[PDB]
Amino acid sequence: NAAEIRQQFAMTAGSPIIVNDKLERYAEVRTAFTHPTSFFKPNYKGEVKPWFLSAYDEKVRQIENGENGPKMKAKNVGEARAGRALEAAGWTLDINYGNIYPNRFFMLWSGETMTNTQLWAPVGLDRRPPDTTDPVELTNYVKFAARMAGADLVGVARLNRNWVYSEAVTIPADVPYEQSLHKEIEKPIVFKDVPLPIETDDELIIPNTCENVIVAGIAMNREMMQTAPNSMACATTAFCYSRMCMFDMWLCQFIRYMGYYAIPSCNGVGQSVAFAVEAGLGQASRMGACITPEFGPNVRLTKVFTNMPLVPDKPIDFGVTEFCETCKKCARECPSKAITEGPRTFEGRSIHNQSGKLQWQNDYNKCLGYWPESGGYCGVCVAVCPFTKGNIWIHDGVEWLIDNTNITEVWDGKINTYGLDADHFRDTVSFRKDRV
Amino acid sequence: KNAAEIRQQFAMTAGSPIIVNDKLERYAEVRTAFTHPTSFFKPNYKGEVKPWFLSAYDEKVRQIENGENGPKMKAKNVGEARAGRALEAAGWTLDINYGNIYPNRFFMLWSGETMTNTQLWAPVGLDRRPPDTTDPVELTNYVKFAARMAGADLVGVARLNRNWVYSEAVTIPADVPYEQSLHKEIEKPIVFKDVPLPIETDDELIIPNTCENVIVAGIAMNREMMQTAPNSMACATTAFCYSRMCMFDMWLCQFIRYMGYYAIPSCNGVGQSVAFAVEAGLGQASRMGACITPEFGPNVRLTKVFTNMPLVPDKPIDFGVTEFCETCKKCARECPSKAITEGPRTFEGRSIHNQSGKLQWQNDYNKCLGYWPESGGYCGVCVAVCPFTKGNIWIHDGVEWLIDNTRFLDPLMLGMDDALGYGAKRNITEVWDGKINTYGLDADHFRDTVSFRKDRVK
Ligand code: SF4
Ligand code: SF4
Ligand code: SF4
Ligand code: SF4
Repeated sequence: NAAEIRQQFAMTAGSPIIVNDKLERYAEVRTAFTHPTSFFKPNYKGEVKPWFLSAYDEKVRQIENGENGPKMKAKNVGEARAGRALEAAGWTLDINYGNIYPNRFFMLWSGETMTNTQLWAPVGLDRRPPDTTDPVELTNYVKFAARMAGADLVGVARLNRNWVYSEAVTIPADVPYEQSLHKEIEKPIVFKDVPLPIETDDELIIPNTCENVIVAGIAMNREMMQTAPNSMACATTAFCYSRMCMFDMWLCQFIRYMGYYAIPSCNGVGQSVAFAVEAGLGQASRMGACITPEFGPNVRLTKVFTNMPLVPDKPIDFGVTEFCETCKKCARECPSKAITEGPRTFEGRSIHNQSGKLQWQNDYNKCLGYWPESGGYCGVCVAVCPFTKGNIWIHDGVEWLIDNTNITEVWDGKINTYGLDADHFRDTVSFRKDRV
Repeated sequence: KNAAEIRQQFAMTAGSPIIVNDKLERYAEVRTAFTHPTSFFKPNYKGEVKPWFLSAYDEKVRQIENGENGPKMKAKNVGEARAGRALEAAGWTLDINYGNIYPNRFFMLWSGETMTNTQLWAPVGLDRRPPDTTDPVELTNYVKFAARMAGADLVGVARLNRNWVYSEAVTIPADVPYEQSLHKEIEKPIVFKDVPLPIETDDELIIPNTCENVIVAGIAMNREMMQTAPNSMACATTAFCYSRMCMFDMWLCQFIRYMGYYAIPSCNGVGQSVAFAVEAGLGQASRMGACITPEFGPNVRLTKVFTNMPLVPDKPIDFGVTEFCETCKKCARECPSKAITEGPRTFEGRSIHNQSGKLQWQNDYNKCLGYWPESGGYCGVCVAVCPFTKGNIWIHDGVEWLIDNTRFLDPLMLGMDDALGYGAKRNITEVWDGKINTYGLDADHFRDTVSFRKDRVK
């Protein structure tokens, strides 16, 4: 069982991320998705375009010649398009691959204008002062709410401001969706003595009272992900981004209706993996993702920031670091050779990494480069990780221990609600005991 | 227990199992208790006549200030009472005015053209590309797979029966913004014409004659929370599943469109969900009026998508519900408003809220809605006490599967269930402190809804 596993590998209170003096907050524009030097990539006819447009070309090409991925032939043209139809559908509740613009579209920093809030205004739940201030009872309430909202994993940590972007990528408040990509701007994220989260024309302002972050893990489908870098892997990625959006909205509304404020984020606002590691969901790995006991790295992350008093969870150490030191599988299988085979350092490999923190240093410009080549979001590194396999935790009597030992059949094979697997769904059952 | 085995075993021959007569006409959505003049208004606890959801609101606030989780049922404290109502209100985030019934508005868009997702993906042109698949058998496997991805616990296909489609829908005019929606609801006919795509005009909502099929989805509610009916945690699992309903429809409509066909979302709108669910083989109609399923009983919500995509209809199911309801009267006896009849099925509606012309148990739904502002929720006691909800019902004698009527008949088993139900209403704290899992699903029964190709299409 998983509950015993997490208590068994609990650490003493603190932050597991080692930093030095050179650490500064990271500007979101530096990511490979947004940075000028990485944002444009050639398509297969050599034309230089935004990476996802170049990726769209490869998708249309593959469909036309009956492929499910880079020279992976499909059963027929029918199958090939059905995979991309599912992929595209999955993104229904996500803006521009990630929902990163703060206080725009689904990611509103206040609930006041939402249709839900207006409907319930007579009850006045979002104006009534909180009836609970006890962090223990609130931690239980909000974690129960989080599971209702579709989190497979959830944890709580104090907000480490090092991981919050210095400046967010966003769009001007009067720019309609259709013009968004053309008019992306940078906007500073600052902390001040104010009662509520507020956006000026100059700044995104988070109250100094914003003590806590709630991190959620949203499980991807194992069988679909292991078809990486082909289209079914893109499809499970896509559906979970929409599940991410649902989670943030659901949870923010709960937190507001309890009498607090809440800031959603999805892929924006801050660095997810760092928050997740500090909140005890898992450990950082060679590939760069947060690896969890339940799903390995085959899980998506999202985060909510709030002033609601809560109990920080303890970080976890179940041997990921030492195992990644020996295992080189993701690095060896990476089609673009983006993942380092060397040790951890404090020095960023390029503009895309945040310097001043001990991590494995990877070339994310090389990773992005492969996506127009394969016409997707790859995910081979996730697919091949031993932790992603599902039947790897064994009990030797005393302790719990880690035993350190096709698209058509996916469409024709096992599936269940939201792509969850009933063979392992017991691992994420929760009682109050494991909530606080 | 094998759910696939069971559904296989109780499969019928093709043909709508809802039996009707000559006086059956299509039904005006405004006739429901939620909307109609005669039932729409209810007195709050101070005598004041208000719209029912506003009277309910009043009872909610009263319960919070008094530390109550339900009517005359005390919470642990004021904080717990508020938390239950916060969870309820939050759950509704992706739903418009309790049901998303206005067709072609907000989330229920009949075309995908204006959606941010469709615009982002426009260069791939999946919505403009004609289908690469026309074979109904493969399309059935593809769409049920996506439906499961989209959050359905149950999915079935039926040919569309227009008898169950609302003659006129309750909606708002297009130029009206949400903030005024409640104060500007109109009626608007739904017609079937020879047109290529589903379109709305100033006067009509038009569904193409090519619209051949309806896909029906079952969305499972939480057992523990429903057992607290009529208190707040039962409201919460209801609320949350409505948002799940909404996102199912959007996900699935987009998939169908990107496959080269059109799709019409509905949630609680457009047509009668229970009728489609029965014809699509999700379950059987019951005394209380719900569709009862082998996996969840009536503790499940329904939504539906209408589409021209070629599909293999499912066989209807008969696993004995009718015969069981004919002798069991538990919901009728436990219903706080006496809305549910203890009588036999007729073709005659008891009031304007019923559709005359089809054989069913006739209940008085104005009575039902009447209890909602009293308890300050959406009740659901009928669903909570139905033995089909108890999930310990299936048994294999030796040759075949069957329902264990020990649960419907044995006084000891009934005496227990009444005791556990009595405690459940008063044990909200224990729900908060107790078992939960993703989307409120339960891992002990989650295998019941595993699916392979052989059980999606035949
Ligand atoms: S996503 Fe693909 S290209 Fe990027 S690091 Fe992983 S394996 Fe390499
Ligand atoms: S594949 Fe091996 S080295 Fe890479 S992240 Fe997984 S365990 Fe670590
Ligand atoms: S409680 Fe009894 S009569 Fe009512 S729906 Fe359930 S089985 Fe039928
Ligand atoms: S919801 Fe409550 S009042 Fe309405 S029919 Fe069911 S038991 Fe009776």
